[PDB]
Amino acid sequence: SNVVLVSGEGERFTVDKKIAERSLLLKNYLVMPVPNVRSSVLQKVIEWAEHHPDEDDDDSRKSAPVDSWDREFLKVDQEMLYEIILAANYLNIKPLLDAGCKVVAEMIRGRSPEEIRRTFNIVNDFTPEEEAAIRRENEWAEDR
Amino acid sequence: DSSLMDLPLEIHLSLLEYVPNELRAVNKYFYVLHNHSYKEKSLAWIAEDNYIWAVVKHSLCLYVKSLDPLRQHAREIIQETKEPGFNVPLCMTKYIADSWYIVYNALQYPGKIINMGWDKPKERTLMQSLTALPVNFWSRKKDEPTPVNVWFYVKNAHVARYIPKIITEIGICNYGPKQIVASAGYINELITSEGIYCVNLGHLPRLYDEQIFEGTGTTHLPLELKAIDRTDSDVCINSDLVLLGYDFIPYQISKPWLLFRIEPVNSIEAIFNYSECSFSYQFAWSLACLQSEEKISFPRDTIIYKPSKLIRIFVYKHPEQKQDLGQEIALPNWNTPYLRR
Amino acid sequence: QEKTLKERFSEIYPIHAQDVRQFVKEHGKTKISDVLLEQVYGGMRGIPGSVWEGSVLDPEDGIRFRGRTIADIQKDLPKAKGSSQPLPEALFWLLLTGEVPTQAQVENLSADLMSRSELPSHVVQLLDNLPKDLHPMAQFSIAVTALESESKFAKAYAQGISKQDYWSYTFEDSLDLLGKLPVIAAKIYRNVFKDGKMGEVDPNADYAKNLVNLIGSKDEDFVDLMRLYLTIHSDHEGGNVSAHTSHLVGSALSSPYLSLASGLNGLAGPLHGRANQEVLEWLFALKEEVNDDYSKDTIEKYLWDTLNSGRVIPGYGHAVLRKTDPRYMAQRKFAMDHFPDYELFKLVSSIYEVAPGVLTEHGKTKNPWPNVDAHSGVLLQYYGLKESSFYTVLFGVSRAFGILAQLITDRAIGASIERPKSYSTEKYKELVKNIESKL
Amino acid sequence: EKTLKERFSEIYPIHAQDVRQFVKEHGKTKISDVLLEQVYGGMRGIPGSVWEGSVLDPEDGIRFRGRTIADIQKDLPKAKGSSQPLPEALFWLLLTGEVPTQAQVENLSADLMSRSELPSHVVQLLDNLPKDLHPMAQFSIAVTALESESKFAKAYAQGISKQDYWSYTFEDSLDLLGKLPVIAAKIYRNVFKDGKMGEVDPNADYAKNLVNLIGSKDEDFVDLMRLYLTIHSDHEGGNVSAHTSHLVGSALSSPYLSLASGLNGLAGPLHGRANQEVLEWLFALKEEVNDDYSKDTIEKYLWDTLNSGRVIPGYGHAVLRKTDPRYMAQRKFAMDHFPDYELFKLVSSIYEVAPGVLTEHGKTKNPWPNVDAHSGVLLQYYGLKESSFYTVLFGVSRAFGILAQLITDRAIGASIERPKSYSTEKYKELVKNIESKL
Repeated sequence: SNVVLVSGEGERFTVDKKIAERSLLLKNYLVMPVPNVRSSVLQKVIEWAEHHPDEDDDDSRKSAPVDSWDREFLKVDQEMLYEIILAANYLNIKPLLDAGCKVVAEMIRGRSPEEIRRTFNIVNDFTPEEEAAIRRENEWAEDR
Repeated sequence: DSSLMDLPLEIHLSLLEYVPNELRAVNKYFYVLHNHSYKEKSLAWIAEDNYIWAVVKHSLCLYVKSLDPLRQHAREIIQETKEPGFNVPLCMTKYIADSWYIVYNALQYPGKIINMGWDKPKERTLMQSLTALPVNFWSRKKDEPTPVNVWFYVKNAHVARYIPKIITEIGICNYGPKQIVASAGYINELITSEGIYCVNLGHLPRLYDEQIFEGTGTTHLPLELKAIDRTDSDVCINSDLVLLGYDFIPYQISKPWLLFRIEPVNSIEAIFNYSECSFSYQFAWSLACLQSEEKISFPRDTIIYKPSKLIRIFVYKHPEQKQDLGQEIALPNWNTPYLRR
Repeated sequence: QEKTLKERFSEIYPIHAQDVRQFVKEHGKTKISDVLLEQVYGGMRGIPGSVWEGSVLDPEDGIRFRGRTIADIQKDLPKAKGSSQPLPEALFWLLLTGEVPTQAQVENLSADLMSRSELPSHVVQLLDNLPKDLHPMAQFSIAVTALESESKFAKAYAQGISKQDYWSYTFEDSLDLLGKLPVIAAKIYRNVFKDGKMGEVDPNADYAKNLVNLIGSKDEDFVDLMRLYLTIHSDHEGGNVSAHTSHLVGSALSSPYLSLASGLNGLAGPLHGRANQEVLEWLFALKEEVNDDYSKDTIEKYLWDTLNSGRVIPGYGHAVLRKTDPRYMAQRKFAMDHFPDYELFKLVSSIYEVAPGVLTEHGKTKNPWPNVDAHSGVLLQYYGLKESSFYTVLFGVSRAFGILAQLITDRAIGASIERPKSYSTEKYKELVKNIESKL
Repeated sequence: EKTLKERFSEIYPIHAQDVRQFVKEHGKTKISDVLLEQVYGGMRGIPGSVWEGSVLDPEDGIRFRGRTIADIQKDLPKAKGSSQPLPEALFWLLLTGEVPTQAQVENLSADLMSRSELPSHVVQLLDNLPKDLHPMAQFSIAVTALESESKFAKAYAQGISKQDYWSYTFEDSLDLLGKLPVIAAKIYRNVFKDGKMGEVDPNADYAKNLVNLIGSKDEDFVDLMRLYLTIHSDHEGGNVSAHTSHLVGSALSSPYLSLASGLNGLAGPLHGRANQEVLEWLFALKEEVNDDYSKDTIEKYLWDTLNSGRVIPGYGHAVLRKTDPRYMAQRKFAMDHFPDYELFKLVSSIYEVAPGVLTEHGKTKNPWPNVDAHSGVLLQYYGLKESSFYTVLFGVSRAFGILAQLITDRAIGASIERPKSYSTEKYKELVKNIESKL
């Protein structure tokens, strides 16, 4: 069987039933619109679903590695990575949602607070003393 | 263009599982969200109406308050708090509601134990005290081992040979059999000079079956410790070998070690935080009063900050592990809290 | 509640200690044997030089564990659910205490041993880097010795504990050691003969099941075989080299780790722990010569040729036991109930029907009957354990029960250091001359 | 000039014939009785070992092939410029019963050095063992790891004759002896130092290779080890370490497994650490007297120790009625090399009054010191202050006599040692029947 998915921009995407069933939102429908999801973003989602741990097994989900194919698949622009994550959240593609978050965490892990703000466009509302105290707290979490 | 803040709250909560320490230093939003996260962890573990919060509230606040010289500006990011009291709820208590990340870690691991007789037959009791032990310490030993480290002042390398003759006896207070944690007998031979030495006695053994405490709602147990002088000498009486205390800190997980030396110091406060020990001792004492009608065999001591860079010289356990003094000098202080969860 | 193994033994061992004291005080000067010069140069053959409580060899009924024959322990000892095989844990309880444990006591003991089964990181690293050409028995003894860092008796002796507390730390070391032996044995098997991948340990499985599962089999019939194999090989008096060596090293107050490792080295000797492998090589040589014709004629032909060539029939002929080893029959009953048409078993069975008569007609074998080693190799080969060099490791996994049981008993009763007297041939000449001169 | 293997090939058949005719003529002669208290008392007094290397003379101490410590101090070849007997020369004496020449000992030392390189897997083994694993355990593990190199085990698998066992046992023993100083020093550097081995002299002797690898060039230290590794080489075959190696070897295990088992026996607290018990007792005394070594105060300590019910370690023996010549040989070394050493001055002051106090006390039969009373002080003077390592040095020495008797056992085809065992119940029934017949 084949189901048709309509993007927010109006483009229709024919997709096998099972490949669409990777979304719990779709598998709970008892032509499907996917609003605020660009046509190019829904294309990447179907591509990921074609190529391919339960909920309440959060420890195994955090232990899960990032497939090498998913790593290069998510090696897109930062805007596309956001919208891929956002679309996986709306459609409840948790396996894709975890993969996208682990990649974002990989861009954050080990980086200075200033470098993360420049990469992700975050404003600093801390005072220089508040950052110094947080830095000491985070040192308590390290191996020494 | 876009920003990380444009993502939903559930995405932020997932990123906090992978990079909490990096995100909590980004902006006030993630710091407060990180603080709220450990509020949920703590209360889902120990409910707001549980007897633990009732008996540890003040001593726990004094422990967190002693950390203000290092983190007060970070704690005061959350302002809607009041001093602890009978009429101030838990989620509004100062030094707790603004410190859930530190409160949660302070309850998840056994605290240090200081020998209050450090500056005072065939067997003489050098020390007998308590600490609060999470009931599931054994079932989490892989990712979260529980070491037993002993602190000694050694007058010289020759009196160090009496270290194996001081016996460390551990067990649950008024429950179960008591066991002995010890190092190899010849670790003393690795001590070649005067100093304060931290000797690893291994890991905390299996003191009971955790399934016995399933369905009873027990989260902590009073861990009793007793240090016995069986040296058949006057090395402790002459203060040539002084027992400073114990901790359970996994120093340098990446580089296993047998002992390490710090320079002799004027004050035991450079090693032990008195407010932390007071919290752990009182926590364990209150637990022993509530969990057993049997009388505790020793008087209730009254334990009564100062973090400074103290260089440690390790005797490593792997023969291929070489010294790296530059790394040791650059590391953060080790006499600060160890946040592990 | 239900007494633990340590608690029950703590109640029993003072009685055995008092009984030994009054026994020696009342009859200590009684001469029980003489020492001939030929016996000193003959390896002390026939000289009483060991006090072993676990088992005694009945010349008529076979080996008796605390008076229980092989048939007795198959009836009295608890078993796993859905199994008719005795559990080796239950025999260790019998060897140490002299009493039969309940089904819950055995499952409690198996759980305690499984709790202690975790191998330290340095032992796992040690075995994973040893060469494959290093014999498995050497890797076995190395891993056991490597666990000396965890020894509670060694640390307690350095602390100066009382002599009356030696048994307690010996007991905890023995249980810590036994629980790790299947993990050590399986780790050697996976590294040397397989892909090195060993499973994790199931918390509710028993001693023999953990061994089979980590070796790589979930077959419950294989598990039933190890339950029988590890039971019948657990103990066999104290005169053998492996058992004697562990007592000797243990008498100098070495930990159970050093005592067993020394005993395993003695078991690694070709004149002690290779009887099973010699039978299997002689069977495969027989299997090729007859071209799978196990007829009574052809088997009788090969046996007479072998006996006429000067060689013996391996596994047949014992110096003391007068009838067929009940351990052999129990292994025969296992093959008949699981794989009766197995090609290698039909060969063993036809020899069992022909060899006793051939040896009786040759006239140079006093007791022409098979033993446990004549039947163990075929049972191992059926389930895939075709690597004969690993067979002595399995022997050690079983014999450690009887070894560590006697070691705990020696410490509880304050057994003496075994220090016999020695002489040179010249001094032995002088001693004999004076005896005959005064005779 | 003939090598050690060649002279033994000429002497070993003679010994085999003499043993065969000795048992054939006197085998049925009763030499002792077995009392029930003896089998329950660790076989005390029962003759249960044939050991040819050394016998304890009740008057003159240990005799290596009938030669005392005084005899071997003069007859044995030595290193150039040294008055100390080389341990390789005594090993030649233990195996052959004949004193070798200078060139024979020098060639034997060169052969051992050629067998001294450790296999790669043994080095990687010792370099990864944790330091809280006892050095004796690492010692027996390293020896066992050499089993893959066994020339006897491989020859036995191919199917050699029984008369050829000694040849492969000889080669395994010398390959093993050559690697013992390297293993012992590798353990010492890894556990107690930085893991760096000292520089190796190709023409170095056995004891010298041990000292240099430990990390010292002092020739007085090298001479101490030559003395130490000689006087500890053998002492009958009744002790646990020797008996274990013979017992395990009697089942035709290679010298590696036989020595490793003996080392585990030597690792026992009741066997291979009387050296360390003395050193702990001296330090406890040294703290009480506050370093007053006068006759009056030392005698008071010895009397207080004896009156309280304790013994004086190193003093007292059940057989030797004289002072051990191994003790005096170490005292002579001390007075010749460090007579003003504070620890030796304490040992001397005790030597000057303890025999008199113990005699006057009347509870010790032979109040005389042994080798274990003087061994630690010499090791302490050169930096070997870690007592846990002393048993390793004991094993580096005792392996000579252990492997000597092992080669002799395979040469004469010694039988496997299997005694008879009973339970306490069966011993009761045996006693009942014996006493009933009267």
